[PDB]
Amino acid sequence: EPNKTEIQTLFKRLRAVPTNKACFDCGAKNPSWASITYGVFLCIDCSGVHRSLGVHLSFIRSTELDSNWNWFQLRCMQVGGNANATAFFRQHGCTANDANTKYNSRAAQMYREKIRQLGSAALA
Ligand SMILES: [Zn+2]
Repeated sequence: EPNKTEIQTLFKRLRAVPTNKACFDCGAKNPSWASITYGVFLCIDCSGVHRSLGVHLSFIRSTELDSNWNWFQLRCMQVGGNANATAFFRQHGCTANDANTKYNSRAAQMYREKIRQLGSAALA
């Protein structure tokens, strides 16, 4: 299972990507929360909004405070990222800002499948 240095080293790389420096939902700076489901970075407020969606629509974990990351979850973050998600969503007909509408979209459904596949494929 990944250790602290492995987790921290990886998120330093990922959060250094400029497109990962703005919350996926609201654009707020320096998002430190993740929805593993979509491989996206969220600000603390939006992390709370995602909690109301429920774990089957969005699985939330801190990239800073929480060290319960497994390799699959880390790889979802790596194969994902905010740029990839933003492109996929618009390209599959979803530019809704409202979280309930956005995460029940056909695009969100297709994307969580894509993330699982790519994340799985990313494992050694
Ligand atoms: Zn936000």
